[PDB]
Amino acid sequence: GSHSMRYFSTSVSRPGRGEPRFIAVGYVDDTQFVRFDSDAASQRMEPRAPWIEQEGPEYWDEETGKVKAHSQTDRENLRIALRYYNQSEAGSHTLQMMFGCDVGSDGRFLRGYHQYAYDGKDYIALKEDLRSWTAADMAAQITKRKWEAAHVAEQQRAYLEGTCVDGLRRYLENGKETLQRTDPPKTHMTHHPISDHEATLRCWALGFYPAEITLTWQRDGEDQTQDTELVETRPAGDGTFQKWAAVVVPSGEEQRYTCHVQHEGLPKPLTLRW
Amino acid sequence: RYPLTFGWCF
Amino acid sequence: MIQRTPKIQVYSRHPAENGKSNFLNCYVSGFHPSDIEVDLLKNGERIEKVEHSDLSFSKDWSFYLLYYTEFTPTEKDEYACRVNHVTLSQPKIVKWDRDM
Repeated sequence: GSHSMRYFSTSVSRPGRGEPRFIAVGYVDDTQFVRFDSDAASQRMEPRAPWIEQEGPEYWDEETGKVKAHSQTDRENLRIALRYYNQSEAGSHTLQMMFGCDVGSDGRFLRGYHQYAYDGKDYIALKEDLRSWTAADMAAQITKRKWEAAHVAEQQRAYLEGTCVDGLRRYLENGKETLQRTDPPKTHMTHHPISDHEATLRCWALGFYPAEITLTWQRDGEDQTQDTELVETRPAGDGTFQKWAAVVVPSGEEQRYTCHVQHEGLPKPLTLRW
Repeated sequence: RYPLTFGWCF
Repeated sequence: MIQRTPKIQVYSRHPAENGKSNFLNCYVSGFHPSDIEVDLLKNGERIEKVEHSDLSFSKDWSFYLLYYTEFTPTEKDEYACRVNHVTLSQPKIVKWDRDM
């Protein structure tokens, strides 16, 4: 199926506590493979997946330089942002960045991303056509004009459709026996009386990969959306993921409710009934 | 491969 | 600014059964800002050796973090996750419910 490479970086200013903290991580699909941390001693891009170890010293040299360079420019961008928003240098602020590309089954390019967020909200982003920018506000528009003048978009576009998809293609091959993997969820149901006339039905999905999944409750064959509780998908820590959906039901009416599970690793969607 | 971020000046 | 409260889940990697080795997880997501403290507690006391993942975020820009430690569940031992964040007037302590 399709695949993605993504880089996430977070810069956090610490007034009266030294330089801003910079943390970058790299993902192929739902598997992390590298990290960088400006507060760590190594001061290098570190491997966080087995299949990336097989990269030579050059790779680690190049990647380390790029991510270190980026930390310094986002460091400065935090300064520049204070100016644009007329904010004091006594407060702490955040600069987030996502970058990456998507490829189909045939390894062909599908989509590219280059996005920034200041204090948790959109700042500037490269549109889907990778030709123009989306400025979120008055401040980001200043940057947008700069990036237009400096032709940043054409540079990033080429990199996304080229270097990125080529890098993604290589990573997949190297992480073949691990990234082409598709683990179906093990499902089960729990049941607990909330009181003398009500019980909780909780639908479980465990040990699946990738993380993408859909858990749905129906009552008498009809989606029971509003009344449901649905937790965020969570990492088990072993490379697989977990999730559950719960409904509060009248005691003795358990059989009316059905849980429906959709996942890439499943031949057909599952149905669970207590 | 980490992007080239030189021109990402705000 | 706009702040977002962490969503806290405490759980074992595998379905817990006494005597059998396992991993204790506390997963905090959907929060902002990113600076946050997360500790695992065994019968009220802070576990000293707890590891965590590298800071990362979702599509909506909200951060997520996994804290974990190896442990062997017993009938008597109680566990909880203490999350300290600016959106919380006092640290949120969520108990581990092994059979939910």
